[PDB]
Amino acid sequence: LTQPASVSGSPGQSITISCIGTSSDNVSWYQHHPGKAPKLMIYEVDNRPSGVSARFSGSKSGNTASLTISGLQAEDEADYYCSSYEVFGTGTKVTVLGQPKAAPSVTLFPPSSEELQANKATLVCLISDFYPGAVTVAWKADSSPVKAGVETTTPSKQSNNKYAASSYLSLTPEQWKSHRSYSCQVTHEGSTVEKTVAPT
Amino acid sequence: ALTQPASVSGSPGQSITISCIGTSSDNVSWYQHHPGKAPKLMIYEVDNRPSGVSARFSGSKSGNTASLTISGLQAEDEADYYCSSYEVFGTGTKVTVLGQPKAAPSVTLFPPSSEELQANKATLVCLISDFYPGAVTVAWKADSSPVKAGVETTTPSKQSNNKYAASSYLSLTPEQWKSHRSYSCQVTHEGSTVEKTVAPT
Amino acid sequence: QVQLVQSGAEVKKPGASVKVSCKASGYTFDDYYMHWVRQAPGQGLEWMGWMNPKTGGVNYAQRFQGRVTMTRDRSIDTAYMELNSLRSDDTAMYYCARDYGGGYPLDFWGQGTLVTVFNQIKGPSVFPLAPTAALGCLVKDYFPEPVTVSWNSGALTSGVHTFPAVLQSSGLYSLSSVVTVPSSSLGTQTYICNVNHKPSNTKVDKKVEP
Amino acid sequence: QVQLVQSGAEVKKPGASVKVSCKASGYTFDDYYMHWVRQAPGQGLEWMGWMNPKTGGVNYAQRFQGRVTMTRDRSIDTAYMELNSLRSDDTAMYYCARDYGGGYPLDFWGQGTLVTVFNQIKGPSVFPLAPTAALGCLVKDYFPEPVTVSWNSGALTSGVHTFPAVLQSSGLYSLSSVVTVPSSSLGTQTYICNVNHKPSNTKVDKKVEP
Repeated sequence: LTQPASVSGSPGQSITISCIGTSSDNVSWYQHHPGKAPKLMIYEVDNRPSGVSARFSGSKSGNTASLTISGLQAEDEADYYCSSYEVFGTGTKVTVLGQPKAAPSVTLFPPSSEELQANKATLVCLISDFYPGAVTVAWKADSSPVKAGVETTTPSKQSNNKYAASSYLSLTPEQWKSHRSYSCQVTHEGSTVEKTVAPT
Repeated sequence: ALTQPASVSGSPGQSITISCIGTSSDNVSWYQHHPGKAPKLMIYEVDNRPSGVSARFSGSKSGNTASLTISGLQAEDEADYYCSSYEVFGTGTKVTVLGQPKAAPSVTLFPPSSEELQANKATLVCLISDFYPGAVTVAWKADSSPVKAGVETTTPSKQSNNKYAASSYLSLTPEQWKSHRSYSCQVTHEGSTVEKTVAPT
Repeated sequence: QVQLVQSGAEVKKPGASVKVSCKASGYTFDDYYMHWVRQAPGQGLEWMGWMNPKTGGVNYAQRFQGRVTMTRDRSIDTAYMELNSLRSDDTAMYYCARDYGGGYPLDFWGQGTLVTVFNQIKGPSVFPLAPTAALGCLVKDYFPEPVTVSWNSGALTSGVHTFPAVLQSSGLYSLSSVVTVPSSSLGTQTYICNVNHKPSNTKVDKKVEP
Repeated sequence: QVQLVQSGAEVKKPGASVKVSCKASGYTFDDYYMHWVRQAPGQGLEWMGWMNPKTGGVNYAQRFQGRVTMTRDRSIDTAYMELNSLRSDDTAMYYCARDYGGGYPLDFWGQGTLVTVFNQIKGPSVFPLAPTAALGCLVKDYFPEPVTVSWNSGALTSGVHTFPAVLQSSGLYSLSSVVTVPSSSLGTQTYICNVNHKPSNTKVDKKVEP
């Protein structure tokens, strides 16, 4: 089956998902939020399971089935697969655009006492629960920006449709105790959040 | 810790300047590094120029911050530029020159080899090279109907000739290789599409 | 309420076997088929097969026949999916969903199990790429980086382009190197590609001919 | 004309030693210092040290002392740089560069060499993360994916978030897993993280305490 790679819209855009190459009758749709098993959305062509929203409605045009969502709610974003008999579609990356922005949460850990007992010192700066997935991480040692030995992962989806990312700073034990504080600054949609730790 | 901008963009005659924050007075050196070849010094101390270097490159210091001014961005002067105050260098700046001659891609397609077919495996290799800029779309078709599963395309990367190359692989079982009539690799680049078709001869 | 509880996440070496449980509650386990559907590492869903719990008969997809063993234990109302000799492609999410009849309203999908098949140190499977013309070699299914390619023991260095490797879905790497030679020397001089993969201590030579 | 030619590119196993040659031409090899500089994978230039060729005196960076030894052979006007116990970080571009007089004006850089250090199977280093309060465990420098972290042998499942791993410049993976617990049980109940890395066959239990 042939499906669009991704569709884009906003709350109220009401994008319709195409399903090309399907035979007559017996067409089903599935909504798959990452981290949980997919749920049935359309029984056959236009039918709906009990307990599902009437906002999801299906239709058929003889050779191509389609799914219409009356309003793109902030909850309803996932990969959608239409299945004819025992084969599904390519998978539609249905993304939203009008969603409220969520400020990130930053937690910073100084290098552990055990790690320092092995000539290793790493700072772990964990970022979570931010939308959309685009954050800039900058490390500062007593105000001086530091770039050597910084590894920040690309943001990834969580189980609650928000994003998470982790930033690490590899340091020697000598330069950890020399400075008075190390700071993890993360900027998200123009608003920056900052956490600092010290050798204590 | 000498701080440099992550990247700078321009065009012929743009005359962009590279900033070197945090440098001390005097003894500021600039190096131009084309990847794959050794970096070459451009500025000795703030503003001095080695013999044989272009006057197009000139350095300056605005009190505490060093800078590298280029009079006109030639389509050749693309490289990573580092500033060193004594032994430690800067972050490095990705200089990118724009309006560079666009080049049509060259595509070669190989059918699954006889040895690989005798291993119940079938791979089609679509190798693309010598195109500028590095923005291409690779589509696999089987008898005119596109195929998406079992396709892995690498991102375009710089070559030794400042052009871009990418490679695409289609994985199939032997049965579907022989059953179909022809598999084709179609790569689109700046509004023009180039196609290469192979078949089970 | 109808629930389908699956086993825990499992990590297996290549070649090992994995059995995934799917215990059904809240409905008559005999009256509905049990399908098994993958998710692939970042790709779309992929149907494996279905099993009749009432009769024991099974139906598999063409690409999984001879590899997946679907069986059920009706005493405790559970369905099992067994994958034999896991390859690097087999790392995916596995779901069990119930169905009935010729139609496919897969109502409940359980929870899912993450089967991860870690990549192993594997040498490349060098193949020839038969053909101003261009011939080369295919460097397939090697892990990890890097691989060194030379032609004619380094005697040939003109018009050689070794493309960067591609990271496939399996997590392995595939690379290709080609050489451009005049079309008049195909039947005169041979061509040998030497591929080195030090991590697996693999050194292989292949002859490329039209 | 002044020319500096370096050795060929080499790929090495971790723990091995690599010696990069640097032959000087067009000038008196004794009258100028020979510095050695890295480039790192995707990172910036890094100063390793310098060696006086006339006398043999060597100065090394504080991060390379005890690992790097720079010798020279005045009979053929060549310099050498050797790295012992290569780590996964050591894959980089190594340049030999000539110093014009004292201080630090650099003149020539030769060509550079690629010393690739491939990744091997390594067990993770698990360290605690001391502290409504949040505490976790750091899983650093393991290869390859995946790792499995369970708190209190699977008894603690609430408030557990294991962030996805990060591919470091060396090529190894690092991961973190934190749990959220009431602040009134910090000095009350132990929190143990059970880390499993089946590829390296490594099972480690670590105690997280303030």
